[PDB]
Amino acid sequence: SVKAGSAEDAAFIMKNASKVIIVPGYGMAVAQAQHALREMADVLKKEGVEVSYAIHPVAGRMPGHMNVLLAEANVPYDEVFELEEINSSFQTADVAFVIGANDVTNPAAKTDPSSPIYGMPILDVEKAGTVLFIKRSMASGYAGVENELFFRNNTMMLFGDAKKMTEQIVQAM
Amino acid sequence: MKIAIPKERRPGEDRVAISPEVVKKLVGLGFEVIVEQGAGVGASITDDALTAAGATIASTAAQALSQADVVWKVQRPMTAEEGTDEVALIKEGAVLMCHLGALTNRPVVEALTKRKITAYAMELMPRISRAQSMDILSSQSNLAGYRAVIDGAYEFARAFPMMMTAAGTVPPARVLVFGVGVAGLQAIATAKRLGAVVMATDVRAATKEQVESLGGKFITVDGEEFRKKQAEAVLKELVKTDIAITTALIPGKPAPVLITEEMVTKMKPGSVIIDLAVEAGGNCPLSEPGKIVVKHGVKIVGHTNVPSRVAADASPLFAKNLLNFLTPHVDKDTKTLVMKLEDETVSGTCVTRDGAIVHPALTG
Amino acid sequence: MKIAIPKERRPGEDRVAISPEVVKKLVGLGFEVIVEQGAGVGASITDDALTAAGATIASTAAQALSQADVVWKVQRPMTAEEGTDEVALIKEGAVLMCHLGALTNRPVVEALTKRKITAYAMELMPRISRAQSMDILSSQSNLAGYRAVIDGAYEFARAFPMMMTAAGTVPPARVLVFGVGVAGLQAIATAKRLGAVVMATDVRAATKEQVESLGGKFITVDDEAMKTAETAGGYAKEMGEEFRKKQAEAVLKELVKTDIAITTALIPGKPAPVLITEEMVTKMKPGSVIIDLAVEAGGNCPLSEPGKIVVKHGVKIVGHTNVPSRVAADASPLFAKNLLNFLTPHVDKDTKTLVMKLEDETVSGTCVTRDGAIVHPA
Ligand SMILES: NC(=O)C1C=CCN([C@@H]2O[C@H](COP(=O)(O)OP(=O)(O)OC[C@H]3O[C@@H](n4cnc5c(N)ncnc54)[C@H](OP(=O)(O)O)[C@@H]3O)[C@@H](O)[C@H]2O)C1
Ligand SMILES: NC(=O)c1ccc[n+]([C@@H]2O[C@H](COP(=O)([O-])OP(=O)(O)OC[C@H]3O[C@@H](n4cnc5c(N)ncnc54)[C@H](O)[C@@H]3O)[C@@H](O)[C@H]2O)c1
Repeated sequence: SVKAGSAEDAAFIMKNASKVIIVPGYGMAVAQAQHALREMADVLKKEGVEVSYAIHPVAGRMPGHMNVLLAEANVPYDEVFELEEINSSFQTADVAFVIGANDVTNPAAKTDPSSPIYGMPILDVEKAGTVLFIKRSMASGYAGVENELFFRNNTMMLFGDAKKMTEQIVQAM
Repeated sequence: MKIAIPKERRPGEDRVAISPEVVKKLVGLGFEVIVEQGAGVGASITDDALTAAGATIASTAAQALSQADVVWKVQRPMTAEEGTDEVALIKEGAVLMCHLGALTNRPVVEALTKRKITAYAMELMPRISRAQSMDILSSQSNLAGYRAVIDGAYEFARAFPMMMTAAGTVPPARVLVFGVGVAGLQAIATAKRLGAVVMATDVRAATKEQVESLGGKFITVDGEEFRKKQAEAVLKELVKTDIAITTALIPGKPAPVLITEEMVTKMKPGSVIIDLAVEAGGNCPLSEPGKIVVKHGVKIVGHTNVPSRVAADASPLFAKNLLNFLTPHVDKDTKTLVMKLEDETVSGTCVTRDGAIVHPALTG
Repeated sequence: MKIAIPKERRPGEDRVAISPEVVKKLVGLGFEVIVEQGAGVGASITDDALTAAGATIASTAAQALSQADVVWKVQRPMTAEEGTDEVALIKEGAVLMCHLGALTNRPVVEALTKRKITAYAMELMPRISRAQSMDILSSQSNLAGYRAVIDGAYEFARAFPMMMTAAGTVPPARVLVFGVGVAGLQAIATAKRLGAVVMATDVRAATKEQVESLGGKFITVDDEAMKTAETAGGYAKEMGEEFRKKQAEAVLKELVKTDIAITTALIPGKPAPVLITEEMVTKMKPGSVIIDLAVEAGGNCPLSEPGKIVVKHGVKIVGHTNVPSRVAADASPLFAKNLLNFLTPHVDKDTKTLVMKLEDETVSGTCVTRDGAIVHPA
């Protein structure tokens, strides 16, 4: 029941498009997709699109997981923001490029009291015009729960490896 | 209310359970925030910084704690059996929140119970998504992993990164991380970003992918049977290793021996071992608490209280864990603290309350 | 023909002027290599690795140097005045290559002169691009720059990198590096490797591009006067009191928010320039660290004291001596290869002798004394 898109279809959605928030997570680290991610960010930025990175406190599997890999890939600190700093901006962003994150975006954290993820603060990616998930399959994250964002109109599911997809997304630009 | 934060009096403890950021938040909750003078000096937090944030500076620990309804500190209070009766300074009926070490230290729990103090042991925080922000084990272990690499690099007589120069090339350092939990993962990240070749090993299966997600390589190509079997593919890499970092704990029990004396004989001279598990017996038998010992040409480093070697970053994070745990229970109106008993974070962490030991593991 | 390398007897000197690779090349050139027993222990080079490479082991320092036609040291040999006479151990008429420190140390020179010993002071290498391979200042100061950041990180009670965590954000350390030569450039790279935001400043104009290529942000001060800053040889000159105030004013904005200050600034034949006064360190944050690499040449910070960490005004001012010896196991193979690349062009094919080309500007600038006659224009 999911709108399953491809590298080509996902690419031009972000081309124009005025504002893009990159939301990286554990799958970005697993794939080592961070050099290819900053490449894409530079392709967006040079055309004139606003690019920023939204980092959840527990993105990845360790404190500062996304920070070290983005620092390796030379993304500058002035474009990287913490949850409480960046959560308002999703309303103004056209796309929420979710690369290997899932639990970090899941609105059951504030909706469903029965879930294990309930009461953890999350990034409000749903408030963006479109939500691009990159993720290999329909499997769960760390918490083991479904994301209701996967199968709602404004979302697009990109079934692939995060480095491979992002490299393939960079082709069409 | 009347929340107080004293200086840490235990030897080598430079952390404090407050920051200026958290002081501002506490007065916003409706607290008079009191803190002992000199408490944040080891954490590079001056008395003026706390005063500017809204805190009152008390001259002694007794004055700081006399009227306090809530007490925050990092390590457990000392008892009269240790020479300094710190629990006596705490007001009767008050709330204590700290790293108590409650399941290994029953005497402090007994002593707090005598004065009807309600004690919340922060190390027993339940492992749920909601309480990750309240988790002192993670916040303090993380910095200890970073430190391990800084200590290793300081003791090592070669540089971490590869350097191709006019006068020749010097190779990168080779790092082996035993145990890839919170500390081990940050040690992998810090070693790798400094230019070292980083290997790692762990008993748990999901760790292999975590090691690889930081650009490390996991050691495996192809009761007490962990120890005997593991060290064969590990020994191959350990012989090439410059800095070995051991971070493995078994909760409650002593630490597993991951490098024997036999194994350190087969290491090259000028190598260093950082044993972060030294307070629980060490992953290396040669390690000694608070000492750097040299044997077989190898430095075995066994610093105590590694988070306190990063006290100035450790203390703000600890104070935030305390604030994130505290904040949901302040009734905003009528200046009160009502710790909800349905709450898993309250029930899992509470050790004694109103003059009676509460925790299942500690009850008679 | 025979070559010898003793162990470094001076307090704290863990380096050595040899490696297994360099032994093999000397055997290829036609030298019998007699290293002293346990000379590479501080550099983590075993006697076995020297033996397998083709050296012989000698028990004492005197036995290693007894018949040696050429001797390689790191630091200058200790005289009878200093404590124990190494200069007498060396065979008369032999040739000596080391960081002799010729200009400051005149007693060691005349002692070598009186025994007909031909001394080659490696710090007096002419600054020419082909001689980068044989330049001891660059190889050692590069490792000192790396080590300054490790020293800084070790003395600092906070972490270097930015980390978003559940307990809150730990911000990145801010590093400021004063003087961007060989040591300062490596201090930028190593600080940036650890996730710090790195500022830097210098008097030379060409180093602004170098700072920005490493991801640092440069502090401009007097762009007009920075074009008349570098010499023909590539080293800095004394800028004066007016520029000092101009610089001190410009750097103040960033120094009050700086966590680690690494100072590397040197001027040949002069005391090191004062870049952080006592008024400036009182302005700094408590818990901050100053690494004074120029401490043995006066110091860029007056509060720094040789061989000690000084705590004042809430700030640690660190001033270790012999910073390359804190990286002795990397420093030593590179120091040995600096000497090999200096020596190699003068060994004959199948004569089995050494003829140091007197015509060569590399050779003339290095030589101090030869056959009992001080040739250097000092
Ligand atoms: N940071 C810390 O200190 C922590 C300490 C341990 C616990 N911890 C938890 O971890 C998750 C991390 O959230 P995130 O959204 O980053 O990741 P997840 O929501 O877990 O899942 C990310 C997805 O990335 C995908 N993933 C996994 N590998 C890939 C690759 N290679 N390429 C693309 N995507 C990948 C995978 O789905 P898939 O297997 O593709 O169907 C996952 O569902 C969160 O629940 C934290 O509480 C964090
Ligand atoms: N073989 C060669 O051609 C050779 C050898 C060595 C150095 N060099 C060149 O010389 C240059 C300097 O290298 P170095 O490491 O020997 O320099 P150095 O050790 O003499 O001094 C370090 C730096 O301090 C700076 N400095 C001096 N006074 C200052 C002040 N008042 N304020 C701020 N900065 C001040 C200098 O400009 C220099 O960059 C480099 O460009 C290097 O490439 C060339």
